[PDB]
Amino acid sequence: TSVVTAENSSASIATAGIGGPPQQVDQQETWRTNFYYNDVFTWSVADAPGSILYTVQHSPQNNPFTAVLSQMYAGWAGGMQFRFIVAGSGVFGGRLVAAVIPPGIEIGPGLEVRQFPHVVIDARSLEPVTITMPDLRPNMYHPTGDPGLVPTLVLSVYNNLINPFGGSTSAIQVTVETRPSEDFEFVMIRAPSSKTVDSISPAGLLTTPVLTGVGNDNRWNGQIVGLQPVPGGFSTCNRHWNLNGSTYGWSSPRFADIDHRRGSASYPGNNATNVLQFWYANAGSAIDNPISQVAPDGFPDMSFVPFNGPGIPAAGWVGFGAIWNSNSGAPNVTTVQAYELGFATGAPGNLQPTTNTSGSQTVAKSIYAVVTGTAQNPAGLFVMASGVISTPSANAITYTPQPDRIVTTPGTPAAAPVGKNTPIMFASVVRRTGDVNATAGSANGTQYGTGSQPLPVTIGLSLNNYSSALMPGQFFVWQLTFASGFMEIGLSVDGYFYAGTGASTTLIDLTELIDVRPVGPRPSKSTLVFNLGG
Amino acid sequence: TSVVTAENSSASIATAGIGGPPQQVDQQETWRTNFYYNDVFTWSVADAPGSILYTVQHSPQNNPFTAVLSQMYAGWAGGMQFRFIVAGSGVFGGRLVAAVIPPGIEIGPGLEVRQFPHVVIDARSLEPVTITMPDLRPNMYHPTGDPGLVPTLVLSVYNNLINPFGGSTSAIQVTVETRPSEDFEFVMIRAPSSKTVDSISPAGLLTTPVLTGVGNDNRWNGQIVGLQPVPGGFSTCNRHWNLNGSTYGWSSPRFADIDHRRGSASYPGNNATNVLQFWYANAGSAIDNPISQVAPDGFPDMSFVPFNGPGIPAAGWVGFGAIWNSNSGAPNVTTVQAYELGFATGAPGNLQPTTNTSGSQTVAKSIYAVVTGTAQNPAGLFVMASGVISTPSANAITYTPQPDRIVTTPGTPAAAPVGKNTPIMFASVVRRTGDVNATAGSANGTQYGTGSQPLPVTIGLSLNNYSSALMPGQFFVWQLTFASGFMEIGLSVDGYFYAGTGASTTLIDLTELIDVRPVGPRPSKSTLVFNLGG
Repeated sequence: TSVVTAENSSASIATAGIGGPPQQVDQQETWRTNFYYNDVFTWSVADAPGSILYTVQHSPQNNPFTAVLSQMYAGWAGGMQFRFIVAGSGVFGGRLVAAVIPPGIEIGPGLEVRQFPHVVIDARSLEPVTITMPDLRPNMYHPTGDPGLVPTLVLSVYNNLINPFGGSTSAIQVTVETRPSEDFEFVMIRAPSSKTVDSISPAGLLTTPVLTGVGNDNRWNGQIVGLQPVPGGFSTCNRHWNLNGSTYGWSSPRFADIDHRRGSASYPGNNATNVLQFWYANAGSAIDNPISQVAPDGFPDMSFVPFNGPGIPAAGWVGFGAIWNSNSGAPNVTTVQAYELGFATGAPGNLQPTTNTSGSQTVAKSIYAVVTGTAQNPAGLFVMASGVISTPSANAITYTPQPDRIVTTPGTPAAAPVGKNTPIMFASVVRRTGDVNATAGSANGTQYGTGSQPLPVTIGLSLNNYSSALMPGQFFVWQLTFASGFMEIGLSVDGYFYAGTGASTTLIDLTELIDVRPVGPRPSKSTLVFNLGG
Repeated sequence: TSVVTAENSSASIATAGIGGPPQQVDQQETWRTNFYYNDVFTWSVADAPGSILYTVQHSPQNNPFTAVLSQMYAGWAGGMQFRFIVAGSGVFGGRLVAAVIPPGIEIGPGLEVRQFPHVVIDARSLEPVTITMPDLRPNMYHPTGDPGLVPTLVLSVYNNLINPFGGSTSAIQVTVETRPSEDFEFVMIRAPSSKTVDSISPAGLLTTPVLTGVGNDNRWNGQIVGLQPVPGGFSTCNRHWNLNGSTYGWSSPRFADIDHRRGSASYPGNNATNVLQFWYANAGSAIDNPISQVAPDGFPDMSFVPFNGPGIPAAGWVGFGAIWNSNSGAPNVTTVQAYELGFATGAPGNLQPTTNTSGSQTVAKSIYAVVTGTAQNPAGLFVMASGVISTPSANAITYTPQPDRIVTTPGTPAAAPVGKNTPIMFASVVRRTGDVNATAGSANGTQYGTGSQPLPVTIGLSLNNYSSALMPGQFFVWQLTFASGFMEIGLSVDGYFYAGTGASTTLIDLTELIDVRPVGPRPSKSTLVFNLGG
């Protein structure tokens, strides 16, 4: 064996004695004499010479075993060693440059790595290329939590990636490995309860049983079994939290209850027998909801469809409800029915669907006959937030809702396909009024309801702040595993999920899915893979 | 480490003592023990065995750190070391030869590098091939500024590049690296204010914010946001400077004012109310302009379009102007209107557009009604050089001007596509009379006005002389960077800009552009790349 020391090892060990004697300094330990996986990144053919693919700062989170030792040590010093293992192919060509940028030099487009002291990494190289990162520091050690100025390691393109075949494969994965150098050390042992990295890197909020087991949608309390790409984009803001500690709308993520107190009621016809109860209140009159005034908590964020007579409306959002009077309200016994809720204009006359929340008014009209109908000005609804979809006959209409049917509040970040990546919409099997036995078997296709993000994602995203956990212009990429395929799934700053399906509207089943993995953040110029079982 | 000395190192150091003791001679310095980037060049498949790809003279500008040390030292001696890193591919084949030509042998087609002492560089080689250049000199050192006879290093084709796939990829980038040898030294320290290389190599005149920020066109004071290729060529000579210290035409590059003093005026109709003022003066009567007599400074260099009646003319060059009499002129109050300027023949009768400046006469006819119209023989215009384009309705006509509409003076160097490279025309968003709210959004496509070269290029090209900064038969190539692509952009001896788009007329947006880089000059047989996001 041969462990490479750094160029500054004599003064790295000596000045780090201000932390006491060096700790975990034993060169026969086999967490120090082996390279271990750190990161992976995509070098595509569309990258110019001089473009930066991989930047990382000198830190003990670069090695999986010095990041385990870092929670019991309040300080570190010494260099590190990096290995680069190109997947590549013998038909691929182009080089890379890896160099150690000193502190005080910022990393970006004007940085010219090719005139630093560097190493050259070919795309078709067998033996991996090793660079050594010295610990060039203006301090004597780096305290864990406020390490100060550290060297950066930058992987630029020396010669751009050429593929003589043409299209198809246009990306090469490069695997970074990390091993401590001879002069690495920890100092000043601390209790492990003290922590520095508190983001849940944003990796822990989506694990493997979220997609092949427990976990649900933002529109129904239904198990996620599909993900369906949509070209052009869509917008959802009800229970869709961004990476920061805020959201744009009502409906905190819990399927408990929708309860409103004020709102007038009416019914058509001169006879108060076997009619449809139709209830309205304007947007912005919900004083009881502490988040937003525009809608009560749990109101469905689609457009109301205009229907009349005894015909069942196509698609929508129906759920069993009740009508209660005010002044310490007892709900009326003879008014319990299915009610369809949404947004409309011009009640109770000509009803039109609405796209913007401002200038609208919330509606709730029954789809079934009720023997009694009230017309009192103080009235309210009592519906549960779990709902189904009403259809005239069983069949299979479409995935609901459409991207255009969803109402957005003013000031919502829209999903936009960047590159070949397109947004996705997590589907779930839901029951319908035309066929309550919507088991996933024969007798036509079952109905699918699509939402934006999973509910464990929303729950783990509500509490914590991720203002610096993911740099803008990137999305965090998981590595989903299937039986005969695998996908990369993004998560941008707006909370939306991305996939590299391109212009296709085919539902992909997470039936054979096994495991998801953390990788890190990857920028938007890198296309997520679509190597599936097709 | 192992630093290779030269074959003449014992007599290189000894005779360089006429400059005093050797300076910067310390072999542990890490600017001496590492290879650094010097140049890159394209070896395509269309290159014969014996053709020269890369020639460079022995000089301290070959290394980025001995070129920084050269401004504080008036003399150098000793060899150099060159490394060659082929991008290549395992499917590519063919060799190269690198040899050190002695002084007194000129470099060209009759030079036969294969029988010099040489090294062979394969297209598919992993480890880079190192040659050493000794300092074979008839002097004792080379003074910086007049170095005298130096050896040349010539990269010829040993076997021509073969690609078994066919077309697509037909070029391989080879990267030259440079490191000083053991006997390199500087002598006779000088003040750094003395300089030798004063060309702004012609690299510094176009930086990155010229294309993604400040910077403008030769026809309008508008921000450059497009570049549009044109097959067949075009000609522009108004504010288009060549690499030498001259230009062919009027209009020094500044959008200040166009002011003429002499020229007759006329108006149609027997009633002097609500008419169009039409003004003419011949070409060559502008005594006030010190550059050229044929047009006043700021006159638009297109052909006038013939229009009559109340109809708005299609395209053109309109700008708000005024008419003033002579003899210490006070401009007339009741004549301020939009005026369209250009070149026509046969005023004031049958007006025809003109292609040649000689045999023409400049015209200026209003497009809007003016309540007063004069007919006095001494009269002049007062228009500002910033202008818009007049259109009948909003829409999107075409990019203006067309290549055929531009008037050329006799003796103008025409842009001609050489190889697959074609000339480009930098577009800019300009306002129009049919739609003044031409923001780059919805409501049809905005109008684009195309010019030849940027205005910082013209300003940095006017003052200095580049008679030897760029050898003829080449163009200087920048490396433009985008988000998902990159281009090479040429600049030939006529000042025109080139790109490898081929026969395509698609506008390429510099919205995602990030940075431009210097590379050097590349000859016209090398095709500029077109690896874009498509």
